[PDB]
This record gives sequence, structure tokens and C-alpha cells, in this order.
Amino acid sequence: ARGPKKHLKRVAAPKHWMLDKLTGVFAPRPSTGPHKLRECLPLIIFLRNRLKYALTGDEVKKICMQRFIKIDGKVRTDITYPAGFMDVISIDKTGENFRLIYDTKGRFAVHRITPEEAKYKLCKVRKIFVGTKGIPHLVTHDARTIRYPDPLIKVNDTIQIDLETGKITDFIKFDTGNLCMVTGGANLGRIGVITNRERHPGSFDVVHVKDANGNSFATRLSNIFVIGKGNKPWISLPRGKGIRLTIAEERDKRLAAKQSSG
Amino acid sequence: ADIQTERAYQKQPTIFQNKKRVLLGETGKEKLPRYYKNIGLGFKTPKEAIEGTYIDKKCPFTGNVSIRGRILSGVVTKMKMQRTIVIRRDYLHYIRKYNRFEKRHKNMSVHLSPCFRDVQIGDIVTVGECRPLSKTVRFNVLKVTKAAGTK
Amino acid sequence: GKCRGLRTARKLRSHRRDQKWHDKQYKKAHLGTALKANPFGGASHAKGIVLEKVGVEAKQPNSAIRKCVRVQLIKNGKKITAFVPNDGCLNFIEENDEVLVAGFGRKGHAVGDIPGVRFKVVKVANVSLLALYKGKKERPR
RNA sequence: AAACUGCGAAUGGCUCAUUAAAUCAGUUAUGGUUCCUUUGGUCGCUCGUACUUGGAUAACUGUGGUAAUUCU
RNA sequence: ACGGGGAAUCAGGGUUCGAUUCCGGAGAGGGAGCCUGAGAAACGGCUACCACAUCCAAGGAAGGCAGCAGGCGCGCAAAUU
RNA sequence: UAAAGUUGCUGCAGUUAAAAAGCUCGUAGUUGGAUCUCUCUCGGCCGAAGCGUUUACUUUGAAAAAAUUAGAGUGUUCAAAGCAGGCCGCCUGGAUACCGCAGCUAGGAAUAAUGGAAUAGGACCGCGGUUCUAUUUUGUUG
RNA sequence: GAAGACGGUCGAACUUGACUAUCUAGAGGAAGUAAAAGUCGUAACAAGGUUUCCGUAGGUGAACCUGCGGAAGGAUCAUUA
Ligand SMILES: [Mg+2]
Ligand SMILES: [Mg+2]
Ligand SMILES: [Mg+2]
Ligand SMILES: [Mg+2]
Ligand SMILES: [Mg+2]
Ligand SMILES: [Mg+2]
Ligand SMILES: [Mg+2]
Ligand SMILES: [Mg+2]
Ligand SMILES: [Mg+2]
Ligand SMILES: [Mg+2]
Ligand SMILES: [Mg+2]
Ligand SMILES: [Mg+2]
Ligand SMILES: [Mg+2]
Ligand SMILES: [Mg+2]
Ligand SMILES: [Mg+2]
Ligand SMILES: [Mg+2]
Ligand SMILES: [Mg+2]
Ligand SMILES: [Mg+2]
Ligand SMILES: [Mg+2]
Ligand SMILES: [Mg+2]
Ligand SMILES: [Mg+2]
Ligand SMILES: [Mg+2]
Ligand SMILES: [Mg+2]
Ligand SMILES: [Mg+2]
Ligand SMILES: [Mg+2]
Ligand SMILES: [Mg+2]
Ligand SMILES: [Mg+2]
Ligand SMILES: [Mg+2]
Ligand SMILES: [Mg+2]
Ligand SMILES: [Mg+2]
Ligand SMILES: [Mg+2]
Ligand SMILES: [Mg+2]
Ligand SMILES: [Mg+2]
Ligand SMILES: [Mg+2]
Repeated sequence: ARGPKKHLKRVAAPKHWMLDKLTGVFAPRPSTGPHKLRECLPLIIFLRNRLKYALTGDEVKKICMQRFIKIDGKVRTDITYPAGFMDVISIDKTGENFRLIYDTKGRFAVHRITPEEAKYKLCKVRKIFVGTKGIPHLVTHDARTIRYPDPLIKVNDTIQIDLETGKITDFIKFDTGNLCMVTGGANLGRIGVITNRERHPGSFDVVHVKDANGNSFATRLSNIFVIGKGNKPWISLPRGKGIRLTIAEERDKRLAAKQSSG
Repeated sequence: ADIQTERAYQKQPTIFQNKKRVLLGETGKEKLPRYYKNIGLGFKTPKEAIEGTYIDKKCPFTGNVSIRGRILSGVVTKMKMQRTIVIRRDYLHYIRKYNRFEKRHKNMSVHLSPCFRDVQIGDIVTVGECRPLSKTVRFNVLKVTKAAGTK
Repeated sequence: GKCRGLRTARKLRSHRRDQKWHDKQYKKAHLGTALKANPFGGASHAKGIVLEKVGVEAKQPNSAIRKCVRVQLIKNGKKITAFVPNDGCLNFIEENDEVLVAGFGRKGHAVGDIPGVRFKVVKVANVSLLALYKGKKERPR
């Protein structure tokens, strides 16, 4: 295939979008942006499939062209804009704010946040490099580069960004005992305290994480996102508090809710 | 050992060998400084490479190569080329219909540095993947271990 | 006895395929001479032009005349003897007419009384022989 | 409207001729490269007519050629 | 013989199929060579030769449905300009 | 394709039904008899470091497209399907399993290969030497 | 700054030879198979009227015969100090 591809088959779209099979052949094909194609949520999917504010794609376009949607404090009129982890979506006309946080089953949940909490976000740091007359530079998972960071900030750390200004306010160092979320793999969406990190030089590093219920699970280092310092998260967690129920206890909970209903 | 056997002048590019020297500091020769690097992954630099005089741009310790990716092992089978050898890797391939294995092998041409002397047909070599060095060579000998009955 | 060691997979596989070549059906299907020699060329049916009507003697224990036709296949020009099944059905066939021929029932092997015959006529002039026999259709003019 | 400029036309659709460690699959590498676009950074960091510079060309108007073209 | 995901059958083990809507590859009658472009050795771009073939006032000009319909041919074998 | 244990790995046959080379040697291949019951340093008792010869094997963990398959929920009027739906604005899904082989990961050490001293080309303690070398020297300089 | 030219490169394709894969026309020659009820005999099955068969060699209308060396699948598991 000469040149880049511009379409996305519906059955070839990422499964966490929860797209059906009979609506069409194609999928929204996220635009290039701060988040990778497989790990993002396009604006149209969120605005139409998730929130049901629009019934068709044309209605999503009509919504976005009145400049009502803001992603991390900036008006975004692109309906296929890739909104990813920890992004803040603000709709002032109706007055709500959402944070894209993975659910326990590895899907972007509709998570409403208070307007006070919509003024900042947390970003994982991807690399630090010195350039241009010895000025340090940070690169985050959100593709934003910040010059003059705190010298203590190292790779795999987490920084709190004020969305209005774009500057760092504080940070969490990657260390055992700090709370984290898994942003990829089998344990995606799970929240727990880092227990141990084993280093394999020349290969991937494995991080062990223990839930609040005592369950343990491993991931790769690139799949770990520091959420809070110690046991306390710096953001609000979704309704499922990051713990994964087995199918048996999920069925028991569903049956109990059914019995208590009515 | 003379190291000038090609039409061009052999020299480690990083080292500068024409630094001005006053006659008061002319005790024979300056003992030309040697460039060498420590390849990671817990591999020791041979003392020969540090104290040698050979010029080998494909040497993992004194040349311009980066060890990355896969680290494998083999048995030396042939040493008839200049600075490169042929090793043999043997394995068993499983067949599921019969639940049984079959013996297979494949040869690999790997670059051998002058820092590994007294390499005989039969010893074990730990090689590491690098960028293409020739048409068929993609590995560099990182470690040599003698055979089970050497002298 | 057969080899049974843990490292004998290659010996077992090679022996199995070599001996597989000694199976009649396997060799017939995989050698390629049968498909080349097959007048139908691997097809289920074929179309041909009736050359002449012929009567074939039934095999010795039973006496009869089997009414067949010599046909020339359109796709390769090979000449074939095909059996016209029911009675009076030979009267539905003329000379130099299109006929659709199928196999006889055993994969290119002669069937029953008729010797050296492995094809039967299914259609005459684009109308089925069964329809003509049962009076459902008449011969086109 | 037209025309100049910019972007796309390298996606999509079709088919399976070629292709036998090739394609492809899983796994790794680019510390060995290129990358329109989106996103963020950078854009008085350089000690050297401006209260705005020059020549065209298309559209358009007019003369046409060829039997004939999305020719000119 | 395009390769996979897969399909039919199957106690267990297996045998056979996978041109065919998802992923990857290749090609645009056959070879070859290029322009532009971030990205083609692109053919619903261009330049030649080979094979076909259209209009011609005989000087010349224009081609590429393995896109959707549709026609011919081939066939046992497949839909609406 | 099953029937076909008529391709036989599971699991077929070779005296007379088709079948063991005329006989022996012999490279590759395949197979191969008993036997052998973790610590010294670093950082806050642990976290670190090697390396125990290396594995095969076994168990775990990670990474592994969706569709299809298995399978949870859900009265499409039922069903093949679909991923919907339910209650009087609320409530709730869109699970899970499986994914050879090879490649990563961490436990086990039966089985099976492989080695560790027999010109001592041995282990451990101390010794002594030989050589080169990094810094202590040292408000500072020197 | 256009046409154009020397040279190089990629290189379709053309001419001339050589080889090769498939299909094929073809006088004749020599077999196999069915249909086959003819002709000559009788080779084999009973000790099949010369026991049969095997390897080799020669000969003969035809089966077959003969020499040499083997087997019992023989018509002898046995033959007497
Ligand atoms: Mg395409
Ligand atoms: Mg790496
Ligand atoms: Mg234009
Ligand atoms: Mg653009
Ligand atoms: Mg373009
Ligand atoms: Mg920019
Ligand atoms: Mg083919
Ligand atoms: Mg195949
Ligand atoms: Mg196919
Ligand atoms: Mg085909
Ligand atoms: Mg495709
Ligand atoms: Mg192409
Ligand atoms: Mg064509
Ligand atoms: Mg082309
Ligand atoms: Mg076309
Ligand atoms: Mg095209
Ligand atoms: Mg068409
Ligand atoms: Mg026809
Ligand atoms: Mg049909
Ligand atoms: Mg079968
Ligand atoms: Mg069976
Ligand atoms: Mg049998
Ligand atoms: Mg026999
Ligand atoms: Mg014998
Ligand atoms: Mg042997
Ligand atoms: Mg043993
Ligand atoms: Mg799958
Ligand atoms: Mg199902
Ligand atoms: Mg595995
Ligand atoms: Mg020119
Ligand atoms: Mg007698
Ligand atoms: Mg007789
Ligand atoms: Mg006799
Ligand atoms: Mg017999």
C-alpha cells in the first residue's frame, strides 16, 4: 500500500469502543493526535455512542461546530479527535466535565468529575532530554513537551498539569507503595499499590501490583501509570474502584441487585 | 604485530594520535591511547581488547557496533574466513501428529573479534545481535567458552 | 517393528508419505495422470455433440443391447461413449445434437452390464431426458 | 460563475497471475532510517521603500488553425 | 500454491479445504523507464517497445472494466446497463 | 470427510493370503545398564549482588486484533440471529475461556542429557614475591 | 533559457544460433485388454500319464523340451548288521 491508510474497518476497530456489527462497514478512524489510535476514544464515539447526545454522525458534527466541546480546556471541532487516558472533556453549555478513566473491564467509562477537578490532569513522563543551550525538557504520554521541569522528575514519574497554564504543579515519583493504574494488557483498568519492580536489562521490566482486596497481578513497566502518592489517589476513581470482580462474584452482585429491585 | 596491511591507514577513529608532544615528554612513544567500550548485559571486556593494538571496526568492544536484541549460543564449526566464523545451532522441532521431536540445525556466520584468540573448532560462543555487518552476518561473538576436554 | 523413540518424528513422517504413495486412491488423486486422462477434465458433467447411435452388447451372463451414443466433447474434443438410460429414450436423440453427459456412478469405472461405458446422457438439446420420458416437455423444433 | 493558488487524487474498490524461507504468522530491532498531517515545544537568543518593493500570467476582451481530442 | 485469522468432518488421534467481505502481499493486457509529490516505479498519471484494437478527409489522433452495471467468448458453472 | 485399525502416532500387516534385503561389515540416524540425600558483600531482619554447569521437562506470570469457535446475560412473538435492553428521568450490559510452535518470566528438581581433580594445566587458608596502576597524603596551595 | 548532440546508466524489444517444457500430425513395427465358443494340439491340476516349481543357457508351430545347480509348495517326516 502506497502512502498512509485513511479508513478503518468496523470489525477492525478496537474492541473497547463497543461498536456493533450491523450499523456499517466502517469505523470513525481517529485522527492523528496526542494519543495512539488503538488506545484512544474518538470524540464521535464518546458523544454519540456513550452519552447519547447525538443519534448520527451529522448530529455530532453539528454539536462540535458550535464550539461546545473542550478537550483539556481547548475547543476541539474535529469529530475524530483522539481523546485518551486522563483527558478532561468539558461541556459548558450543559455544564458537565468528564475524565477519560479506564474501567475495570478495560473500557473508557463515562466518569463525571467536579469542575474544580477539571482544572488539572495527570501525565506520565515518557522521556527527559537536554537541548538548546542546556535547557531540560520533559515529554509526557499526552505528547506535550515541557521545558524547565523540576530536576527531581525522572522517567516513569507522574506530573500534575494545570490545564489553564500547562505547567507542572507537583509530581509523584515512581516507587513501591504508590498507587497506580494499568493502562494496557490483560490487567488494563486495574488499580493497586506497586509492590515490586524487577529489571531485565535489554528487555521489558515487570511490575507487580497488589489490589486493595489483596489480589496481585503483574504488568510491563510501560503499562503502569502512577495515580497517587501512597494509598490515596490524586484523582477521583470511577464507580468500580479499580478492583476486578471474578465472574462468580459479579453474577452474585447482579442477582442481589435483581432481588433488591422492586 | 604490524597492523597496516591494507591500502588505507587503519586507525581507531575516536582516538587522536597526532597530539603535539614536547621533546621533554618524548620517552620513546606516547603509548597510543586505546578506545574501548563496555558492552552491557554483564559481559566483561577482554583484557586483549583493552591492551591490544588490532584495528577492527566491527569489534563489539573497540569498533562501532551496538549489541541489541537477541543473545544466542552456538558451537564453532568453521574458521576459514577473515575475522568471521561459522557456528552451528542445534535444536529439536516438535511434530504434533506423532508427539515426537526431530533434530534440526542451522549455521550462522558471526563476526569474531581479534580479542578472542585460541578459538578452536568445538568451543561454545555466546553471540549477540547487531546491525547487518555483511550480506549474511548479523551477530557478533561476545563470549567464548572452551570445550569440555580442553588442555 | 516400528521405531518408537522420542526423536523419530522425521523417520515416521517420511516413511508415512512414501508408503502413502503406495495407496491406490492416494496415488490416483495426487499423481496428476488420472486428471489428465479423464475426458471430463475433473468436471462433474460435460457437453458434447452426438456422433452416432451405437448398440453395445451386454456382458455374457445376461443378453441385451444397451443403446449408447458416441459424443465429442466441446471443451477438449475427446470422443466418448455415453449410455441413454431409459427405454425409448434413444428415439429422443438425433444426430449432431447437443447433449449434456454426466458420470455413470462409480468414479470413471464401468457400471453393471455395459462394458467400457462410464457416462450417461442427462440432457438432449437443452431439455432433460427425464422430462421427455415423462412427457413434461417435448423436443424443441 | 470562471480562472489563478492550496489540498486530495498513493485511500477506497477489484482480482489471485506471479510468488516455495519468498509471502505470511508469532516474537524482537532500528543505539541504522524516512515521515504530509494532528498535537506540544521553539519562532526579538543572530550585533549586521519598511506607513509595504518587482516582473509576469490566467480568468476576461478580441483574431485564428486543424477532418478530428479535456488540441491549442 | 497468494499466506494467515479461519472452514467441513471428527470418540481420542486425525484427514481435507481456505480464489471469497478481516490482516498482510502482489497486479492493473505483457515487460521496461519516469514526472510530481511527505508518500507511487501510480497505470480511472506520463514515455517507449510487444500483443490487440478505435476514428481518419490517409496528413494525423486516441487507447487499457482483475471498479459499478452491462456485452462477447469460455464453459457443467454465477444477478440490474 | 467419517465409515478406513483399508496408511495404523494413538493403532495395521510380512511361515502358507501382498510382504524379511542372499549373507556379513559399516558412516550418518535412532536407542542405550546400576550408581551421587545458595552464600560473601552494599543500602534501609529484609531489599540488593552474583551463579548453582547448562538445559530439556512441569507449573505460574506477562505479552499476545477483531470476526469465527466455546460460553455468561438478554422472551427477535420463538428460532437462526442481534447486542441489546429494564423500571416508574432513573437502572444496567456490551463478560469470560481458548489462542500450537518459537521467543520472554519465576518456582520444582523426579526423569533425561552435560560438566566439574588422575601430566594436579586441584580447592581453601595464610604467606612471601614480580609488574603496572587508580586514587589517601594535604584550609588551601603546593 | 527551448530544440539538439557526445558519453554513461537502466533497459523494453528485434535479429541470429543453442537448449528446454506441453500438446500434437504421422507411415509402419510390436504388445496388453475385452469381446470372444473358430484352428492346432494338450502344457498344468490325480504319480495329469516324463512329479511340480526356482535361477541360468540353448532350441522349438504352439503350449513347451533339454543341460547344470537348487526347493518340497512331494508322490517319502519311517526301512531296520
Ligand atoms: Mg488499496
Ligand atoms: Mg530495548
Ligand atoms: Mg485547481
Ligand atoms: Mg491537509
Ligand atoms: Mg497529493
Ligand atoms: Mg506545530
Ligand atoms: Mg496460481
Ligand atoms: Mg494453502
Ligand atoms: Mg483465497
Ligand atoms: Mg485459481
Ligand atoms: Mg485484501
Ligand atoms: Mg501497484
Ligand atoms: Mg483483461
Ligand atoms: Mg506502471
Ligand atoms: Mg479502469
Ligand atoms: Mg488506482
Ligand atoms: Mg464489469
Ligand atoms: Mg454457452
Ligand atoms: Mg449456480
Ligand atoms: Mg477417508
Ligand atoms: Mg475410526
Ligand atoms: Mg490389512
Ligand atoms: Mg506370499
Ligand atoms: Mg532371510
Ligand atoms: Mg552408525
Ligand atoms: Mg540410565
Ligand atoms: Mg482471535
Ligand atoms: Mg455464540
Ligand atoms: Mg509459550
Ligand atoms: Mg531533450
Ligand atoms: Mg513315473
Ligand atoms: Mg498333461
Ligand atoms: Mg507331467
Ligand atoms: Mg503362492
